[PDB]
Amino acid sequence: SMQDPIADMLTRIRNGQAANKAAVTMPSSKLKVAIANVLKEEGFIEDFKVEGDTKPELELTLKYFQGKAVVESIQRVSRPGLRIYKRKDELPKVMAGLGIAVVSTSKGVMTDRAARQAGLGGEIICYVA
Amino acid sequence: SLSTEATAKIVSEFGRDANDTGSTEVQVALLTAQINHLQGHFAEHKKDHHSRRGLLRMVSQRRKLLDYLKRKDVARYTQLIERLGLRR
Amino acid sequence: FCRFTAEGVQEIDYKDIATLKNYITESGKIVPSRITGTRAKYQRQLARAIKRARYLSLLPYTDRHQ
Amino acid sequence: TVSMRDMLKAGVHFGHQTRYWNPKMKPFIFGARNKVHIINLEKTVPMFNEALAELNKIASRKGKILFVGTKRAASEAVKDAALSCDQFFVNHRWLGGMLTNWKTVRQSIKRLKDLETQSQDGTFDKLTKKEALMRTRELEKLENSLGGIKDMGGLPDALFVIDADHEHIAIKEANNLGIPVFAIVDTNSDPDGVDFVIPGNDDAIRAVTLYLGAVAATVREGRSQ
Amino acid sequence: PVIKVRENEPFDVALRRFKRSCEKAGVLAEVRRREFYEKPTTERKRAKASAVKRHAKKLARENARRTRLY
Amino acid sequence: ESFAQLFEESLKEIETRPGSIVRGVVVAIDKDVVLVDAGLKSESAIPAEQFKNAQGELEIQVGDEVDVALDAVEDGFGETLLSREKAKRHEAWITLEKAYEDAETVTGVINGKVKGGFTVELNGIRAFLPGSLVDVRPVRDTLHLEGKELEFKVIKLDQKRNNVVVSRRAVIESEDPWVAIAKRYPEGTKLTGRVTNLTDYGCFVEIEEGVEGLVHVSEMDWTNKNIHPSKVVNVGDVVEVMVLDIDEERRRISLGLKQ
RNA sequence: CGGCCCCCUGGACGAAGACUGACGCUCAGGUGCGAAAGCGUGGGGAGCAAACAGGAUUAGAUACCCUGGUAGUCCACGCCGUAAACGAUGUCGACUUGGAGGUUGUGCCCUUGAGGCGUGGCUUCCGGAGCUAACGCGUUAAGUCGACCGCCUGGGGAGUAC
Repeated sequence: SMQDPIADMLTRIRNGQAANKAAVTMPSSKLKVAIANVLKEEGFIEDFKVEGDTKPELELTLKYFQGKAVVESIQRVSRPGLRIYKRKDELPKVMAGLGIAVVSTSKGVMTDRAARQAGLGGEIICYVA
Repeated sequence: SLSTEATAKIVSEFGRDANDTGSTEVQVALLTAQINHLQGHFAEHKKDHHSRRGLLRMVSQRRKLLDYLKRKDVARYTQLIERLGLRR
Repeated sequence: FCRFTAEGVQEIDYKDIATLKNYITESGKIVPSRITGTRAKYQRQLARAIKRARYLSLLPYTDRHQ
Repeated sequence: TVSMRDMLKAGVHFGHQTRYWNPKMKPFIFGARNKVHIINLEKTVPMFNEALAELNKIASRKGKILFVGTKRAASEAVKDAALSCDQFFVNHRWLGGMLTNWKTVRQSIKRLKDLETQSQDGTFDKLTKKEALMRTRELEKLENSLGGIKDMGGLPDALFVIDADHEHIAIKEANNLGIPVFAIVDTNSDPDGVDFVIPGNDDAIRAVTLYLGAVAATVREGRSQ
Repeated sequence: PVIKVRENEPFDVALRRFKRSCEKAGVLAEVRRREFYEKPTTERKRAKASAVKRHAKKLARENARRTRLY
Repeated sequence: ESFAQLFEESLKEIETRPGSIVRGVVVAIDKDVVLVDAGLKSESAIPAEQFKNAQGELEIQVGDEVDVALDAVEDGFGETLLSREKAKRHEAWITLEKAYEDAETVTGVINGKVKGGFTVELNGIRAFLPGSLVDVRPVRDTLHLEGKELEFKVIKLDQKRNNVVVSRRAVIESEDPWVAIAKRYPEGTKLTGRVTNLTDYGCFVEIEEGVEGLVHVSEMDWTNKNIHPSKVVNVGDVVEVMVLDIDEERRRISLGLKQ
């Protein structure tokens, strides 16, 4: 059975980047979608597009630079068997900051550095690099 | 198995629609009929473990349906058990 | 090139002796699935029909016996 | 410079059986009617043209050019084409590390040239017969191998190749030395080593000849420059 | 393998056909397999090894066949 | 663009699978290998022996066009099943032509019956026919001047397995294999069969409408063991063979060649 | 688990449709099945065969070989619960280049033919990325991820002693 779709999304992205697929697609969700927002906002993806009424289908379009993939690495941090909450002062850096770490906060989803600026911690969803 | 016409009957009695076939009460009673039928066979044949397994599977599926029905609605549950004469 | 497949028979009749006879050994064995050319599905039906006929004495088990 | 109708006539669009393909060639594939991959010429032609431009550009700066092919069906054509613009070739088998282990190959070129000097300029006849046959056997072997290049002096300034998969050794060697690479790449072959990949029909004769002639003219143009 | 001499049939032809017939039946070999007991495992082992060999010969030899020797 | 897509379906439309469209131009000749190019992935390695006509010497130089055959594709690098079979279809068409006017007329010259029907040869090829077909009546061409000139009037053809017995002289006069496997049976009925593949113990000549024959190694010649059948006969060639043995059960018709 | 028939009966798959609406996975304890041998009791007993007798061989031969051969092996009801009970690979779910097959469906196609194009399930072989101490594994993983259980902590003593 499916226990974590955020995980499934990250894996699918990983494999599409691995396989030189232009895009990748999967069932759509709100959190999934705000994550896609984020990633675009940080320019690891070219664009996402959700489609469907009933069981809508999210479609990420992947990004390749000088051939190689652009999401060097992507790895979940919290998870249903083990969640990972942090205080603002406790926010990690991804790749010494050359990367990002997606985080949910009470003010929606967003990367680590935006969170720092805002001044509030939350749930570290995943590192991207 | 159960005879088709027997299934059609059980459906007519318990399905509110007689075309529904998927009513919890319906499925309950179908399982029940089947268990009743199978009791004699296993009385005769005490060593057919293989089929006894599927029998027990039916019993469990029945019980689970009943659990669902208990939580969802109690009056329906009670009438169903009354009709079937099931102790619980 | 299975005859039963282009003829398109639904089932194979043990009663129909001679079409069976076509498929039997002068000794009375059943001729080789992989070397005959009859499809598998029809093949098993053929073997079953042969056996049945044999039981009924319509066909011999073997050439020798008696 | 070349036109698509001419390639079509040449049967460039043909490719290998669809159980012998490399997925790295899908982008250069159009479709596969007849269980045989077709090469998108729409994609091919600009690349062929780019390669021609770069070849001319090299030949303008007095670039050395090497013509690799040993399919044994077009050896004649590759050699003749090499001669056409007077560049170098290897129309028979690939020596292991010819380029990488050039130096030793240079000693070999020198031995060959000495034997040639003996054959023609020596006019010195009266040598024992058996040794004769041996010298001549060596000459023939060494001319089959090392004919074209003998006058290359150094390494070549670029590398033209006919079947990358059959000539992957040369390709790896250019890569390790970094010589520019110009390969006629069919479906079943691999592009990764190729700086400049030509999606086309290695196998066919006429197509090969067409490739060769266009290349030779562009080199002669660069040389005239 | 029952046989009958045809009228005006050479003896040696008759015997040759007798041999052809016994051969067709595969009877000598059948006696050979039923002289001593074979274990189910070993029966399996023979058959599977044979099939392994079978695939080997058909495919790898053809692939070799593609290349010329000299 | 869709120029190429349309060009692909065009080129599909302007070729077919069998040896039908006479398209391969002979683009290199060398003894002993002809080679064409019928718009296939590769060039054929043609034997010279599919192309010399009736007395042994070649007939076609550069540019000449014969279709070959197909439906078998690529183990590595190569193409087509020989064009000579191509020819068989043409022969079939001429034989079929008879049906229209109930009389195909050429020349048939049949001296003798390998298996009960005089042999008739048309152009390059020679075919075997059942015994009646050679003569209209009981005339018998044994008294006729040897290898005489008539035509062939057809007596009998087997329609699946290719045996055709044709009518010399008398101009005025005008499941499936192994159910009834008693036609070529009786002890020694000679047949004309093309060999297929020689398996170092065998030769596998098999022609008569979906059967299998062997002619294994013991006969083949008049030396037993040192023979190696690839040296002694051929590949793909129609030969002298007769049955010597049929099992209709374990489909092993065991033909011979020492006869 | 394999001769043929009848009777009761379990599951899987494929086709379209109809229905419920998260009812799911895993599982300590716990319950159940569980090769072969073996036990109990009652039947049975052709073949074969521990044990056992003889004959060989050999230094010797409580074996290997040969001739006999008893329990058992079979049937009914119980017990036993262990095996290299092996894929020496726990279960469930997802994703990731290919080929050649087999077996079983099923859609379409002039089946114009044993065929042409797909779409399902189980399954043999090779092999790409990747992984690995290497061997090799490789869409049936031993790759990339999630959930639950299970087990490992130098060799022996010991899977033994209480």
